[PDB]
Amino acid sequence: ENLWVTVYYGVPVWKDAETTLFCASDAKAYETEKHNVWATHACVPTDPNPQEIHLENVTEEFNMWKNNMVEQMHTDIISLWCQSLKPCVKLTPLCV
Amino acid sequence: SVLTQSASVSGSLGQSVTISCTGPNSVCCSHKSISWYQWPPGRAPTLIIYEDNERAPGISPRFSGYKSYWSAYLTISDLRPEDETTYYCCSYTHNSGCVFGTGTKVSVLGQLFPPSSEELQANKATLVCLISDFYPGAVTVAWKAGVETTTPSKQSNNKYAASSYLSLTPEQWKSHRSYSCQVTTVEKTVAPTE
Amino acid sequence: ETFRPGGGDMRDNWRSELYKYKVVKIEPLGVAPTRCKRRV
Amino acid sequence: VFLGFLGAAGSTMGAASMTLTVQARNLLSGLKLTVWGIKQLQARVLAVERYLRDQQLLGIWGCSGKLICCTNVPWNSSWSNRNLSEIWDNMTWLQWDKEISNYTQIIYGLLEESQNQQEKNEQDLLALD
Amino acid sequence: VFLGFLGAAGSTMGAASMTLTVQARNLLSGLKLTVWGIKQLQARVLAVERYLRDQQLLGIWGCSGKLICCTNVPWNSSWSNRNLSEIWDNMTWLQWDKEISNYTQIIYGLLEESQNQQEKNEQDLLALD
Amino acid sequence: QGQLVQSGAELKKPGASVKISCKTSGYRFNFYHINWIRQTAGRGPEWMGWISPYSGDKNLAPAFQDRVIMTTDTEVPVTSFTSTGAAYMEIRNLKFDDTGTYFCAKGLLRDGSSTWLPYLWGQGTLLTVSSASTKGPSVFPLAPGCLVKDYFPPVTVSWNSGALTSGVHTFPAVLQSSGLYSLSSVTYICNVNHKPSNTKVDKRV
Amino acid sequence: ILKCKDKKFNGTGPCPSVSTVQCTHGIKPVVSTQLLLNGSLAEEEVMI
Ligand SMILES: *[C@@H]1O[C@H](CO)[C@@H](O[C@@H]2O[C@H](CO)[C@@H](O[C@@H]3O[C@H](CO[C@H]4O[C@H](CO[C@H]5O[C@H](CO)[C@@H](O)[C@H](O)[C@@H]5O)[C@@H](O)[C@H](O[C@H]5O[C@H](CO)[C@@H](O)[C@H](O)[C@@H]5O)[C@@H]4O)[C@@H](O)[C@H](O[C@H]4O[C@H](CO)[C@@H](O)[C@H](O)[C@@H]4O)[C@@H]3O)[C@H](O)[C@H]2NC(C)=O)[C@H](O)[C@H]1NC(C)=O
Ligand SMILES: *[C@@H]1O[C@H](CO)[C@@H](O[C@@H]2O[C@H](CO)[C@@H](O[C@@H]3O[C@H](CO)[C@@H](O)[C@H](O)[C@@H]3O)[C@H](O)[C@H]2NC(C)=O)[C@H](O)[C@H]1NC(C)=O
Ligand SMILES: *[C@@H]1O[C@H](CO)[C@@H](O[C@@H]2O[C@H](CO)[C@@H](O[C@@H]3O[C@H](CO)[C@@H](O)[C@H](O)[C@@H]3O)[C@H](O)[C@H]2NC(C)=O)[C@H](O)[C@H]1NC(C)=O
Ligand SMILES: *[C@@H]1O[C@H](CO)[C@@H](O[C@@H]2O[C@H](CO)[C@@H](O[C@@H]3O[C@H](CO)[C@@H](O)[C@H](O)[C@@H]3O)[C@H](O)[C@H]2NC(C)=O)[C@H](O)[C@H]1NC(C)=O
Ligand SMILES: *[C@@H]1O[C@H](CO)[C@@H](O)[C@H](O)[C@H]1NC(C)=O
Ligand SMILES: *[C@@H]1O[C@H](CO)[C@@H](O)[C@H](O)[C@H]1NC(C)=O
Ligand SMILES: *[C@@H]1O[C@H](CO)[C@@H](O)[C@H](O)[C@H]1NC(C)=O
Repeated sequence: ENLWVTVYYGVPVWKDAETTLFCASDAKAYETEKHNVWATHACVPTDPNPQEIHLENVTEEFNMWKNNMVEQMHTDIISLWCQSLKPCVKLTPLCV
Repeated sequence: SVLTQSASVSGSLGQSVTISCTGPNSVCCSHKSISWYQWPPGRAPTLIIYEDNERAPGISPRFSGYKSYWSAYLTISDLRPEDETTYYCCSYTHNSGCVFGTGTKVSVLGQLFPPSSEELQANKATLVCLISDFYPGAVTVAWKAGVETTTPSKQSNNKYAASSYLSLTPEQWKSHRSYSCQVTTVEKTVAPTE
Repeated sequence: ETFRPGGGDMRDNWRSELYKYKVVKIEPLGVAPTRCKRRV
Repeated sequence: VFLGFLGAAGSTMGAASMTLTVQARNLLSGLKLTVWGIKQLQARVLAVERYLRDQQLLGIWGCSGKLICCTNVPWNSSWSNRNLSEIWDNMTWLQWDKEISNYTQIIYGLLEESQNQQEKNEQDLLALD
Repeated sequence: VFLGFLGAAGSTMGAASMTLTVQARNLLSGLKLTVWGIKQLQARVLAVERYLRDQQLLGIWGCSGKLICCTNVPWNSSWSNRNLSEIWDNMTWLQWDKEISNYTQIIYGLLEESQNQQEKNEQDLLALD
Repeated sequence: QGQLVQSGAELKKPGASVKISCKTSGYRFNFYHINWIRQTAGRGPEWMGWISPYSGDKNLAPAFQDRVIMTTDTEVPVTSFTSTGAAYMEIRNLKFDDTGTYFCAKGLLRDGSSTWLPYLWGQGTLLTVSSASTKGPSVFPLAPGCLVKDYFPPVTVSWNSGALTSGVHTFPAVLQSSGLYSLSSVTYICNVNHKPSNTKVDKRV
Repeated sequence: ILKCKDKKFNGTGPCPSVSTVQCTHGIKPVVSTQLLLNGSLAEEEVMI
């Protein structure tokens, strides 16, 4: 009846956090390019059979308005918009 | 009921008391689990022991249970004033339900209003002889020159109370000199002249 | 009350699809009690 | 059955103690000059840091078995005051960590001590023979 | 006590043999387009390389326990010619490594051999039953 | 850990049906069973059945197999680990042997052999099966509390809207030879509510 | 990445039916201002 601690490795324990997410697009997105795709240059091919596990008895609290994957997406899109026009022809000797 | 307990059992304060819980082989106690409940009349019951072994959450260690092959027992050590109540047992399993018992009363040993003026305009007259704060719960009420008397009920302070009423007519209000409520021995007497 | 189109901030354009998702880190270390001791 | 990754996240600790080899499986791993390369790389190293952070603790503790384990540290009642059949059949791992989050670091100190102490003690038994 | 990280760096090998779980604890882990990101990243990977370099040797040797360990390799006198109570009570780890730096690689060869040899030998005992 | 609250006491004539509700608060409604147990003053305490909200698993007794129907709503969460819900139980072939008190009860655990075992209970609803009709209470001030003389559906008694709670002694009623109950209790404002009659009366003493 | 599987969900609060996934569905980065285009339709009743 005297209890002892016992270590467990692999417990469904998570906490809300923010990391660097990456992209993923089909193999066809990498196909349709004459340097024409504005992003897919270095995107990971998506898993052919995505898997969605339903977590029964689980009730998690969401908050769309203070979610960070949005900030990552937008600032990344901004940076991609930027970077796609650096090596392109500059019209400085215009404005005549 | 098919599950039979001890009709009554007693014990003195600071002592122990065992309550039995027996029945046929189909209900007790081979391949069966036993649970106990503290059930105050008029209030919600409380789980004490579950799985004929293990005390409910928040229960003091003063209780203990034990199941044999034919019957189960609940030993309550160090009796308290608030333990004088009814204790039921149930026999159950994982699939089937509960079969309650007959009940065991545990005994811990070693321890007038006049009719209003609005009622006289109805008109009727009923005098109210209320009883409170007595132990043990066994009293007798007599009337002296519509008789009703309740049974002794345990209060929220571990004491007993009751109440007896007598209905009288308005003609007898100015025709009788006085009336008495005897309670065994105290006695209260009213003179109905306003 | 009258309602008029708005915008300006385009993060909304993404909140319209990232309203049903959220990120979580995994911390798989959990200790629990049980009447078990490893011998010496 | 195989409920999959994090299948038993809403289940009792006793029912989720069966699926510890699944959450451990998918815990490590299931390009020109760009910005996604680093986007994936810094995440691909954080994966390793988050894995070995756990593994070094699991190693400096008495149990490199990496599944389940018992320890010679008495469960200090002051931590929970709850019952064996009232947590393993009536509480979820998340809820449980929610209770014990306060004392987690303390427990880690005690495990590291007990383990270093056991190993130092076993060398003395091995040296006399 | 807890003298902290590298507390017993000037202490005798016997007194520093008590603080092996502390130096192992702080041995692994206690941002826009820039030059510091890589500055930290290449260091954050060198940490891992320097850790696993040790761990693979500790694994291919007989002892993945990661604290202290004994081995079935006779201490070849030619290496030191010093005494048990004259190193564990009269010499510091740094000084000791300063003596044995010459033969360290040799010893590693012998440990790898002894361990592979033991494991091959134990499979034959397990196969007859 | 939770809090079980039930609907009110009703007078329903035999034969007719009745539906008792049991609203919850303070825990995952779907994580534990809901048991229904009655107590009538002649047979004794009696279990009738239980239900599992998450799944929809029932198990009535052979006696109530043929005239009872349990129903369960859905769970509205409040936090990640608590919610609110409600459970109903409908009786149909009302007999005189169906008068007394009726309690809903919370399960104990989630797995094992004692998962449905009633642990936490409600306040219990008083059901009265009689062909006699409802009569409201005739409250009277007591010459130096209040006096409930004639009623018949169970009486509540507060003070100054529930302010003067200390020193209050309410006593049980008495069963007259007419079937009526009568109890007594002792800015003075005793609030006597009588929901079966749908009458709330506040009296000054 | 946890994905709420509730048909009527205003984005804030507990989600009764949650599932998990590794990568979200195909989210096209459409740049508009007043009207959202080629987006994900709601389920049953329109969503606010
Ligand atoms: C999600 O969350 C919830 C909450 O945490 C959690 O739910 C719990 O899960 C456990 C495990 O499944 C449940 O506990 C079990 O309950 C069993 C009781 O049901 C049995 O008996 C029922 C009635 O039997 C009577 O009537 C039938 C005919 O009606 C008759 O044959 C019988 O003789 C008897 O008269 C019956 O309804 C029920 O049927 C269900 O299950 C069968 C298969 O098992 C299925 O075919 C049916 O369709 C129906 O789904 C079942 O037959 C109980 O028996 C069981 O006991 C086992 O364990 C003990 C050890 O303790 C063993 O000794 C014993 O032999 C049994 O093996 C166990 O107690 C619990 O009630 C759930 N609900 C809660 C906690 O609220 C979920 O699991 C979570 N899920 C996930 C994925 O996370
Ligand atoms: C982990 O430890 C912390 C203390 O280090 C615990 O925090 C304490 O929690 C209690 C509630 O259990 C707080 O009491 C609160 O008081 C306010 C004041 O009115 C009241 O409004 C709240 O309703 C609550 O009763 C207490 O203040 C708080 N301690 C501090 C310093 O803030 C925490 O509960 C522990 N975690 C767990 C899971 O037990
Ligand atoms: C590790 O092994 C090396 C040999 O591979 C050892 O180096 C040798 O050390 C001795 C001193 O102990 C050197 O002798 C020196 O001779 C010069 C010549 O006059 C003299 O001036 C010095 O005072 C010293 O006596 C020897 O030359 C040197 N070997 C070589 C090839 O240079 C080394 O000592 C070993 N390490 C330890 C900790 O023992
Ligand atoms: C404009 O909106 C319409 C919506 O009806 C788009 O056509 C519909 O596209 C959706 C997917 O975007 C189709 O739903 C999918 O159908 C598969 C069929 O197996 C199902 O398994 C998936 O779960 C998913 O629900 C839907 O069938 C399709 N409607 C028809 C009549 O074919 C259309 O593509 C949109 N145009 C754009 C965005 O330019
Ligand atoms: C846990 O339950 C056991 C039943 O064996 C009981 O003896 C003990 O007092 C309980 N512990 C607590 C903290 O309630
Ligand atoms: C563990 O419980 C004991 C009870 O004897 C208490 O004195 C002690 O402070 C607790 N230890 C810690 C580290 O919390
Ligand atoms: C170990 O000492 C022996 C003495 O018998 C010597 O012959 C041998 O060379 C030494 N081994 C090595 C590898 O230095």
